[PDB]
Amino acid sequence: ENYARFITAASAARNPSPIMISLAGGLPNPNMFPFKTAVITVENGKTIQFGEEMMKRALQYSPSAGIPELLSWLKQLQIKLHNPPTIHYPPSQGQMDLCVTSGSQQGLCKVFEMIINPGDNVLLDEPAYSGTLQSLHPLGCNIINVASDESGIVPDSLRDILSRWKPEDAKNPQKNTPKFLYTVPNGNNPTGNSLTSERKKEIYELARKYDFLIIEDDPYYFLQFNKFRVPTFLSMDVDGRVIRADSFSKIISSGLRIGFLTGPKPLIERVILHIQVSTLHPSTFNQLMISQLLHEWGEEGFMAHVDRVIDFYSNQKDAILAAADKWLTGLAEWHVPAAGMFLWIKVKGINDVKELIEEKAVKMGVLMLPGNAFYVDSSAPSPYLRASFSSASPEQMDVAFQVLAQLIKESL
Amino acid sequence: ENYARFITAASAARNPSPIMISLAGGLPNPNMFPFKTAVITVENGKTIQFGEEMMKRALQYSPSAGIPELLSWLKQLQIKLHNPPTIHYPPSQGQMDLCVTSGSQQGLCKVFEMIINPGDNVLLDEPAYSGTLQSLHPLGCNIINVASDESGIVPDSLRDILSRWKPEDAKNPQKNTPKFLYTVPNGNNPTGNSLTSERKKEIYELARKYDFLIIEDDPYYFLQFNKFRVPTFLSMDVDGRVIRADSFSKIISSGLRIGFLTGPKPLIERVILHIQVSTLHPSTFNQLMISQLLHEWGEEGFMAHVDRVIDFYSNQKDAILAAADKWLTGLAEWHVPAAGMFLWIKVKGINDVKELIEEKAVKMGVLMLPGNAFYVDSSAPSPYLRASFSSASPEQMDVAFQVLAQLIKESL
Ligand SMILES: Cc1ncc(COP(=O)(O)O)c(CNN2CCN(C3=C(F)CC4=C(O)C(C(=O)[O-])=CN5C4=C3OC[C@@H]5C)CC2)c1O
Ligand SMILES: Cc1ncc(COP(=O)(O)O)c(CNN2CCN(C3=C(F)CC4=C(O)C(C(=O)[O-])=CN5C4=C3OC[C@@H]5C)CC2)c1O
Repeated sequence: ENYARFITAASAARNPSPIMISLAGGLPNPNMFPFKTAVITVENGKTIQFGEEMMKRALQYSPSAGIPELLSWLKQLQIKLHNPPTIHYPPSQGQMDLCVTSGSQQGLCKVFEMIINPGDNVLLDEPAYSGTLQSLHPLGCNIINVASDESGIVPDSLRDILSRWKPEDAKNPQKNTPKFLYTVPNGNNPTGNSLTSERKKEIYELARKYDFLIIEDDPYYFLQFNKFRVPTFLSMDVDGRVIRADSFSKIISSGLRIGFLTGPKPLIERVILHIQVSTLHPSTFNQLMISQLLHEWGEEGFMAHVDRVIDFYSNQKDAILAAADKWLTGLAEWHVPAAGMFLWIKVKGINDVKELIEEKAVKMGVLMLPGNAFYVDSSAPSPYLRASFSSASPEQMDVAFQVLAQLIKESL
Repeated sequence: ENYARFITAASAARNPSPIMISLAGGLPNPNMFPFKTAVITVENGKTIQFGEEMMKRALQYSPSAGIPELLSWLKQLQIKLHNPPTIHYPPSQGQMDLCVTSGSQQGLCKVFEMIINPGDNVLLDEPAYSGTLQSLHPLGCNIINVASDESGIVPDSLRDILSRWKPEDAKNPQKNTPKFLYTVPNGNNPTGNSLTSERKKEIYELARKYDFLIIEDDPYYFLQFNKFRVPTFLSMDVDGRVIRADSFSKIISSGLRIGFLTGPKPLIERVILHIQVSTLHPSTFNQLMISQLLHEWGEEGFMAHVDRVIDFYSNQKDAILAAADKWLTGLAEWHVPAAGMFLWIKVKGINDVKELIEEKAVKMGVLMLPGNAFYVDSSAPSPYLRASFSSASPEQMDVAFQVLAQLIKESL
């Protein structure tokens, strides 16, 4: 717990800038900006108002890690939900820290870039989010698939993958033990599957034994259909080995590009220093919109909002499941998603569905997404389809599945 | 040209993503988003309204390269202002293209990352923007400093540096010829100096002869006090070797994080692929704000706005020079700024200004910035101070230079 062995020479080289009447600053005059006030309504909520001075702040440069009121609020959220062991540690031993990012993707991308040298080994479970595979591809790592099933990563397959390395080689710089394990523990995209609490503990003990980081990409954390959320990897992180990406895109707004990253201070500080020379900071304006909403909501309002969105997505899930039962019984296999917005469907008797969907189905005015995109080798044939239930009506799902069943029959 | 010479292994490896009733999409339902309408007022202009449908768009994911209306408007802007030779070249030659970025610093950071292998040579004039120095340092390039004066880079210094290679070394992959020249041609930060039209021609000829890219970082372009703007490198780009970064930060809003990158289509494509796996897209809400303003203003509003802001900063410039003349003529030297928001002051007495500006000027009442931050070797002593004239009244300035004027007189 220095973290040096985890990171690249470029990342380690990064330095903070060498930076009443102030003539020392580089702020444009915000009085020159054309936008003067703003009012944003909130459904059954307090309107967000930027008066004259607040608008000038919204339209001006702000701190790289995020605005202070949003960072304190998010720190208290993390403490209440996850009580990470790491809040009481010194900085060097991995004290809990946070930064607002321009979506959770930015956080992840910056973390991957911080850590990966050409040839490094990284573990994850395929099928995996494609934006992650596309981020990892040009970095030259070996991606090693860990087996999974309806309950996520199978600790026993991780265990036997890891048995090719020696635990004592972890801190040897000339031995290529894995740098991290990446997973989406709730509502994995594309499969819909979630990790159980017993599996998490087992995986955490492995990460400690072989001494690698866990990158917990958890954008569907607040979209769990049975409304009991099991402990996160961050909540059990006695070692300071977890970096966690949370997203507001699925519950508050995707277009505002605001997410946040939580983890060991030294690693968060590397990410912040990279952000500082790229985007500089997240939109000051969008941070304030969100900070205002959250502060006025408090616990009462936030819980109520997330309950309503969970209730919406589980009605949708019940609908797509009804439609799959009606049309696809005996033609395909699927598990009930625990969270998220996707159903993952294995078509029986066909080796690759990409012919059938990317071509035949679209003539019929319907498309779902073939599973090839979610593998490291997307050229391999895949019998799977991802179907989203975020938007389609009960009626649209029915026709969509009616059409798919037709195609599967004709193809056979 | 083909551009492969100037692109890293990692950047060349980037691929576009893989991925009518459609269940194929990964969009969250925007009806779940809590913000519902927005009203933004514009000084002496049309109030901007986001009604319920428009708000939904503003709060949702959008294209990586930028929203189509902002793109088409920006392209017509560049054509109108710079009429670049490359608009009708085939893609592989440098066909002009453009993408919106999350500030102009994101554009520059991604261009540097796309190009630099450790050990590469890049050319630039010091003192230079601290943010580009901080971005370049971790990439492990050799920064070769090119000499400059009140008219910017001196071509003859550039000619001498380039004499260490033969013109024919450029396409020889075994020779480490420079990848690019970086400069800020108008109101350099910190110096306030600008390039003349005559030097730009001589510099472009050297870039052609030794075949390197020019990166035109031009955030202060619309802030030219000499209310006739000098032709840009982009406007003379017969070879498709220029990448230009423009910013709305000084004229519209720094906190909204909206800038644009213009240059050869194959390089623009490499930058868009990198943004797809990091920020995904610039905030859709902030793009819509800007694009409504710009389309409502048209060209009469837009040039009327810049005229008004030039006039403001021009007055601030006169005020600060009048204050530098009144209290400083003798103790320090300075050039008159051609554009931007900074005055660069050489204090004549001492080797390092950090003595009397940090410990001794903070314990007075004024702040200026030690010139140390703007050199590759920021530890080396600097007699220079950067003073901004964006904000402070004639009043405050008068006192600020009064205080400084005394502080100088005590250490002599
Ligand atoms: C020559 C040159 N080239 C590119 C850019 C980048 O412009 P964008 O289009 O906005 O990406 C610039 C502009 N450089 N500015 C200099 C000023 N700088 C910062 C401030 F003015 C203020 C500031 C704060 O107040 C602050 C805080 O509240 O803690 C933090 N920071 C601030 C600045 O940058 C560092 C951090 C984020 C912004 C960039 C250019 O001149
Ligand atoms: C498992 C997992 N992990 C992290 C993230 C990161 O999300 P953040 O929003 O950064 O917090 C995700 C989310 N993945 N989504 C998948 C879907 N994808 C895009 C769309 F859904 C829709 C979309 C459009 O409609 C669109 C347009 O209208 O032009 C453009 N684009 C769209 C997507 O991305 C590509 C471009 C921007 C975004 C990320 C996750 O699942």
